[PDB]
Amino acid sequence: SGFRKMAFPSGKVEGCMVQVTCGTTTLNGLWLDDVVYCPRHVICTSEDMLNPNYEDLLIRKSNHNFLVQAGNVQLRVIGHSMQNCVLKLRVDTANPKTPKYKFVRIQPGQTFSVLACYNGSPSGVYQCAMRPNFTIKGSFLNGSCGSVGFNIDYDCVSFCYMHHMELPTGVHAGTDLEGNFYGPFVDRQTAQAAGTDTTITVNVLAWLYAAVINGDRWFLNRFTTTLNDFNLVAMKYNYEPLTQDHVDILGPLSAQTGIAVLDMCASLKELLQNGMNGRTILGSALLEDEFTPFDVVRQC
Amino acid sequence: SGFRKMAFPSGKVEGCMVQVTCGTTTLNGLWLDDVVYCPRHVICTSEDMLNPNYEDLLIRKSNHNFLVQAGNVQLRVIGHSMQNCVLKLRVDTANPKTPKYKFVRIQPGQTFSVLACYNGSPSGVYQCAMRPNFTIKGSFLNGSCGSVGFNIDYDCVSFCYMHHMELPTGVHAGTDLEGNFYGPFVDRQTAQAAGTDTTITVNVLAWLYAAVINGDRWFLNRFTTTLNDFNLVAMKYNYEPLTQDHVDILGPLSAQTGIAVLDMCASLKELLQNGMNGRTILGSALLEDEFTPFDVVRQC
Repeated sequence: SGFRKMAFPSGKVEGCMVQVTCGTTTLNGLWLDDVVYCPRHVICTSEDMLNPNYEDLLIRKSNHNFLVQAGNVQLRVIGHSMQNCVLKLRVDTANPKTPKYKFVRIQPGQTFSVLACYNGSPSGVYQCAMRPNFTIKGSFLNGSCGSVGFNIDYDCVSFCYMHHMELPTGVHAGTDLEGNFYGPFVDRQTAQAAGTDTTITVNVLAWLYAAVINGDRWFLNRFTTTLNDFNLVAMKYNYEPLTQDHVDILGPLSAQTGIAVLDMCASLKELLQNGMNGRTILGSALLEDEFTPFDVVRQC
Repeated sequence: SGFRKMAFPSGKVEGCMVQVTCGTTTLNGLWLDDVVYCPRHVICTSEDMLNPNYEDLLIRKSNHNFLVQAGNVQLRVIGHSMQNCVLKLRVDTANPKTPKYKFVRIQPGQTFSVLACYNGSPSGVYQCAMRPNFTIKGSFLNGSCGSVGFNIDYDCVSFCYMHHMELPTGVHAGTDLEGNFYGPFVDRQTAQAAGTDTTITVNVLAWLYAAVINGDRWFLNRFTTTLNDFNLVAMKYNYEPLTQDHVDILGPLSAQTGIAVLDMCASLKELLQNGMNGRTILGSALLEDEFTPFDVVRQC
């Protein structure tokens, strides 16, 4: 028992992280087979970032303008291509530690593990969720660009995020591994800001089920509610709408605990209306929304 | 920026985890050089656990009574020894992926990363702190015994924890890697329970500094306090005493932010006395005490 925000073991990803330098900019790259993936803004100067034309900037680079370092061994770049906001650097050596992998784009509300790296060297691993406004609340310092987010399934690493930038609110924005941004963000200097966010309701319910599985039951009640009547109170507190699909996904957790989904919804409605009253749930004094139903079943 | 509960990259430890079976019990072992370390209760039946004499139980075992599996490759056990509450199984093959490592015992209040494994297979990684009452609030299911806790320094893995048992409150107890329990717990079935816990004050102050470094300043005030006057209010709320050593350790964080330690203490005193008033600090609605001063400097 116990419930922790838990990341996937990172070893399979650590063996893919390399250092990529272009000019005076150094950041992280992902080395899979004979390709290294990194943010395309590695080719940019601070002056370019104001209004870059990446097609123009890249046609002016040579293979030798990219220094790739895998620990000690330097990787010879034998070609380069742009794919949306990611650069693909073909190197003359296939990474001998390439795991079985896939590039998967995730949905707002789903979680992934982030391996934060600097100069190609992994520093830490932590779990995040893709927010409804397509930002992530990560922990990233200067030099973290190119760090990746991933899930693991059996032996297969599903890469879903590459880090590109920090927004003015301190939240983070990036792309999938095909180079396509999450959300309406761009890799240039603009006034862009995160939109208004909402709470991931299905995740809050999953986490309340985790609490029950762990013997935390004080927030339960005998009342129930309809899906409609719940969603009227959800909207009022900036919660995402709950759908029948979400109810169905919560089925297994409902079965294991014997608490119907709309019964749990009645508990959540009271928690929203009365607050927590100096009590905690699974060690937190607020309603946690960065655990998916899968995360709960996996840990419990 | 951003602040997350962040574990060390686990790859170096994943390569050391193996499966150890004795009789009908299966759990995890740590494979370093030609030795596999695991909880000695692996040799126990449920009847033995009531009042085991481990010296007697082990003299009755042979090398062939221990099945060690490193992924597929089975490890031939060529000798065994007991070291306190850990069993040491000499195997005929030295782990080719043995990292540079040390066995270090930690203090209450310090943190470490836990690699939770099952059947020798890593499942997740998360950060924990050693509580003042020598328990940890982990996330462990049946079969997690033998999972290890560690810190990483440069290239050196400092192992500090092996998981042995769950206490009735759902918290966890284990040993250092020399087999010596943290706290007054034993590896047999008794009425043992965690003692009363306290909050790690120096860590709360470190985390308030993390908040300031990240632009969260609402809890600050212009008031100050003496160490003595702080510690009178600390005791009242079940906080550990703050010492001049703790003030000195917080020096760098005080310098980076320009906020004196006893100034931060005045803010903490007001937070304890008035509560948080529906506001959050670094995304939490309670005072977080599982980040050391080192953890803050490392992430910030």
